[PDB]
Amino acid sequence: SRVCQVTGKRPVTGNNRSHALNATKRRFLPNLHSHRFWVESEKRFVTLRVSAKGMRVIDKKGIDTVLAELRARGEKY
Amino acid sequence: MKAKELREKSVEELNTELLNLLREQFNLRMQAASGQLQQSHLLKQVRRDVARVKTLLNEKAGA
Amino acid sequence: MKRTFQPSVLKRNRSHGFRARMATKNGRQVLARRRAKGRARLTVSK
Amino acid sequence: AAKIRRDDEVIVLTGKDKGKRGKVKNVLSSGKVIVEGINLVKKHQKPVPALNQPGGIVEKEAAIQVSNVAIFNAATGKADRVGFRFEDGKKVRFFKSNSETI
Amino acid sequence: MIREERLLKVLRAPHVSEKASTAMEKSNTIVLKVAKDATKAEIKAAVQKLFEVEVEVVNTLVVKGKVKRHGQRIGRRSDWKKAYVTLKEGQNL
RNA sequence: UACGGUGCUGAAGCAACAAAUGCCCUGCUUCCAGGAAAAGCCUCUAAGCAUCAGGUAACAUCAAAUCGUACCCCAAACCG
RNA sequence: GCUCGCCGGAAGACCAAGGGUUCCUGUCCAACGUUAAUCGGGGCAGGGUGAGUCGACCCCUAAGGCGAGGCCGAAAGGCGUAGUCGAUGGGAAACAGGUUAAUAUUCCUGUACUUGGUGUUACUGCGAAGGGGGGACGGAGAAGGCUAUGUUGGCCGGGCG
RNA sequence: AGGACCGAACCGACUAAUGUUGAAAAAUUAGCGGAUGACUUGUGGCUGGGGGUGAAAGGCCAAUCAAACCGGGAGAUAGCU
RNA sequence: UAAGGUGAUAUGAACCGUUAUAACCGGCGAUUUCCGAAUGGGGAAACCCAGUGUGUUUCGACACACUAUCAUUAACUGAAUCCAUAGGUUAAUGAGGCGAACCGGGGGAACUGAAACAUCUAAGUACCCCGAGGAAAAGAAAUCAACCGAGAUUCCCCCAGUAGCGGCGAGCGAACGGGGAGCAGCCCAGAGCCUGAAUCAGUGUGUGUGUUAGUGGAAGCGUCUGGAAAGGCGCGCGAUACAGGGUGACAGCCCCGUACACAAAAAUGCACAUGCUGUGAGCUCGAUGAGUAGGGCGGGACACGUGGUAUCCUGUCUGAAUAUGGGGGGACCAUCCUCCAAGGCUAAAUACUCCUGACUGACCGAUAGUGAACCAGUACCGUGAGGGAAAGGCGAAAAGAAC
Repeated sequence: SRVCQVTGKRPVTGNNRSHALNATKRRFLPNLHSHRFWVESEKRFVTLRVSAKGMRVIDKKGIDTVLAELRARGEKY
Repeated sequence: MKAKELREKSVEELNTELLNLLREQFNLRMQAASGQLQQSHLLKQVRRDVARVKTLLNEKAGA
Repeated sequence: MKRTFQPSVLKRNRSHGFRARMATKNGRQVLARRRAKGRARLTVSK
Repeated sequence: AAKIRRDDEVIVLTGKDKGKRGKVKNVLSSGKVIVEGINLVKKHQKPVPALNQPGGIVEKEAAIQVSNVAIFNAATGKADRVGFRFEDGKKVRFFKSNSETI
Repeated sequence: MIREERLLKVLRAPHVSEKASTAMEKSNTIVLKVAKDATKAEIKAAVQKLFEVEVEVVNTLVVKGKVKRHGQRIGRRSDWKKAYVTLKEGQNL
């Protein structure tokens, strides 16, 4: 699923429109991509999929916030 | 079972009658199947009578 | 002479019989529709 | 409740014999009863004595509505009414025409 | 323990037919009914001390089918298990 | 003996040659386009354990459960 | 029953499947049978089907499926490891005399035989899920051997016009 | 030896006849076309609808196809009969 | 409840019960096969087979339980790896599956109308995926309103077919505010002072008010007609009661009933005391909501077609303030006014049904009513999803034609 693993942010329905009359569905997609992080309290590295500007939040919050989004859905690292 | 019939005529035959508990029933089952003298009440003697005590004695759990 | 069907009893149980339908979403939905119609047969595999 | 039972005489108020009386010979389910001698009708069948019976075949009285029997009064030759319960005695039939109740 | 006296749950009924009244007349062979598992693991060690007789050999067959009773719907006979038991005298090795 | 079946008795029972599609045989031979695997079995060791279990020799011994079995059959018992 | 005639690699015959009492006995003729019908591959009630060894199960596996953990996919669904199933393939023991209206490599009667367990004495390292060996598997071609079989002879039983 | 010729099994249809309320929504006869091969066949599996499969015909996909079969939308819609 | 009873087709036969376990009914229980989500493991559903542990030898493993997977609460073991941890083992609990309709999230038409047809409409409907509750949703003002005021939410009636929007066409169509049904509020952003304090549950009990196996309940006869009456005739009778079930002709008085009368072992709806134990007060000072708002680019949701498009939401870039600060007030600026987003929870007016119960039936009477009155989603048909019948009524009594 192209859904944000650290925020639950999902794709959204929406159209493409022009000067012309015929219009179509588009549906917009989240930009998440892999980055390796350090889990200092476990002396180990983990690979996580994060969006642009999303790490600028985690890098000001500490990883124990993301390890609590994961644990809220019982998911392991 | 109320205390007037509780464990009477039952525990004192729990092992010592066991060598005739199924044989005496089988003997009568084989006879009640023959239709002799047209007797059908025997099906109320080989059944509806011989589980009535030991199945009220059941309280040990397990084996 | 013949007309497009086998006497094969395995092919009559393997893919539309009880265990084969009970292993599928849409097959378990047929078990419900047979119950809604009220048939005495849950499967005609035999 | 059961108003008639096996011991009291019945007048049989139906247009079946238009006189003759009897008693209940057997009590049945679903609102029926059998009354002695009321309907001893012969059936059109062979008796098959087989030199094993002297012999013949025998009539047996057949089931009728319990609502059709009615108790006999034995005082004017008419039917009577029963009723139930009294201030003395258990589950008693009251007998609506008699000043004595058990 | 090895074998319990609970195991004497063997045999269901006698049976009566001309096959036994003719073709088992010159043998000490008898016909019996048994239930679904046919007691095949315990019947021989049980029946030798249950019916006042010593057993030579035991067998059991299944009486199957006959689903017809009426011209409208179905009335099934249902399957039943019939045992042939022969009683012993002497030895034969 | 109700012969209502159910036994008793009993002859010859061998040579000649030829002969399969079956048996030797998935043989052998031959060419090519080069042609299932595993387990039983034989055997080597790992494990584990010990006057146990196993093995070698002699001898006793408990079980063979689980399913099917009638009748049809190139056929008015299958299929149309 | 006798005779005549037809087929004879089939119009003979052995057997699984799959169907479903059709096999046995009786009485029911109402329905059935592309005709009577006294008959039954008809209706109906009852009878008959026995396994250490058969073919199957266990063991092993192809194509392929199923598939914890793991993974892709809004989702339905799919992928796939550890494992696990599976035949049209590979693996332990079976043959046939007796016969009843109808039963039988199953009972009866003989003979053959394999796998798993229990245990003693004497002496004593046994053993896998692993390793090896084997299992083991292209399609034709060409001699030889052999046997139920073929066809006479002899023998016993009968025939001799 | 044989993508040779004969030919039964098997596979397949050049002609003439029969059959299409026929025994039968593909079967029959008489002469046959092939017949160790790009063969054919028993058995199972894998592939599905705007997709499969096809020495590839709007052919085949269970009598069905310029989108099959079943159900739902559905009492479709019809300046017309 | 009941002298009856061993169910129907059912005859026949053997037995039972009436003080001492009758059958039957209502409540309270006992045991609870195999397959199925199916789950120790497998498979061609009702079959075949493991591991582990406790008891036991009578010394062939007999007897009896537990054991999918993930998550949670937590141990045992543990590789690379040192301690650790992946992996593995186990226990305890939860989830799974099925169910009528409404509901929340994801996916989502065509025909139809626009008298064509492509925006619009049909319609977020039909249908498919998932989840969940008694409702979901919504909620205790970043509400509006308009300088005057109201004061959580929702549903019904109005506002108004007006103001709006619109291939300006078909259509779509409010707000503010008014009339009702219905009105509970709380928790985190920590933790000291104070305490177990309305309220809910688990487990136990009692009372009241309903539901219930149940129990009593009036009178019509005589006679004629007829095979048979309740008709007719004669003389009546009960009237709190003439509702109608019917029963063997036109029954208030035959029975079943009606009007009315009666009662609670125990279970159970509701409301409430209360025992235990868990849960929840009172009070105060701090903390104090950020990739969040705002602004662009692309769009959604708004009656509203993007226009001047605010609001609410946002895929994506940019991006703060932090309370002389932030939001909205229909682009926007200025002033003024009023709320304070970026955490969560919740009473019932409303939506809804397979089911359960009552209440009403100028609905039907066998080519009527559902496919259905005849052991009919049964026969019957199809490979399967799926489609699906034909067929009533002798009598009071089988007395169903003996001889």
